[PDB]
Formats: sequence, C-alpha cells, structure tokens
Amino acid sequence: NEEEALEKLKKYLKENEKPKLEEAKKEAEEKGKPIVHLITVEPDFPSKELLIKALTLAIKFAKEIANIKAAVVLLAHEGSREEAEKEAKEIQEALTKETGIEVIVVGVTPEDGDEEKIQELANEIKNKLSKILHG
Amino acid sequence: KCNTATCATQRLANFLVHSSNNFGAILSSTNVGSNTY
Repeated sequence: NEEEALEKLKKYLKENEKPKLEEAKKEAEEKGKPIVHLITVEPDFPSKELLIKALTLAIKFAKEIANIKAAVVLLAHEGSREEAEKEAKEIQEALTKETGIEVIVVGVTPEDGDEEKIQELANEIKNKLSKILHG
Repeated sequence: KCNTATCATQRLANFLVHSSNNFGAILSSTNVGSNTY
C-alpha cells in the first residue's frame, strides 16, 4: 500500500533529513543566511501522485524543523531532456501550490552527469536562487 | 560518465553543496525514494 510506503518515508526523514537540516540551521545562524533545501528524487515511484505526496511531506517536514526559504528538487529521469523538463514542470506546479514556498524542480538525465553539464545546471540553479533571495 | 540518472543527480547536488560556501544561502541535500514495490 501507499500508506506503508509513506510510513517508511516518514521514518527515513526523522533519521536522515532531520540530522542534515539540524546542521543547516546551525550553519545558517553562524552566517546569518537562509536555508535552501535540496532534494534528490529517486525514479522509483509507481505514480506521480505518490511522488507528489512524498515530496510534499519532505518539504513540509523541512519547513517544520528549519523554516526553509526554498526547495530545489533534482528529479532523476531515465530518458530524454525534453521529457525530463516536462515532468519537472508538472511536479513543480504541484509542489508550489501545495507547500506555499518557492520550489524549483529540475529534471536530470544520465547525460547531465558530465562535469561540463553539471556546471551548466549549477549555474542555472544558483541564478534562479539568487532571484528568490535578492531579486 | 554516469550510467544512471541517480548518479547524475548525486553529482549535481554534491557540486552545488561543495561550491556554495560563499553563496547567499545554506544548501542542505537530502534524498527521497519511494519505499514501494
């Protein structure tokens, strides 16, 4: 069932997401900087609705414990960049409406792992984040 | 090169974290899987 899947996700968040975000809060207070939550997403969900629910939980969890300003979702996609960009737009629409914060969803294909393409996507992500923080 | 899309997202997230020490936000990386069949 999907419920048991979400129960295992909630156990994972308390064991892994919470420790990392507790660290982020301390770093954010030493430096006086807001927190952006970066989520890598496995391509193993049976449906986009379960994916959306799981991501909503992870983001709402991060809002609860670390008052995050934005979330960047890296959606692994086993296919073309064109399909990946369409799937990212669908997910981004769901998460923006559901979580109430700025969400950037990026589709990532295996070919994007080239160090030169990593630099491209990084540049694009940081520029979008700079608009949310200063523009 | 990466053989899977999960390799690529991991490399991307690692680069973003390890290149943004002087960036205007704290970046915190976490992973979400389906936990299903």
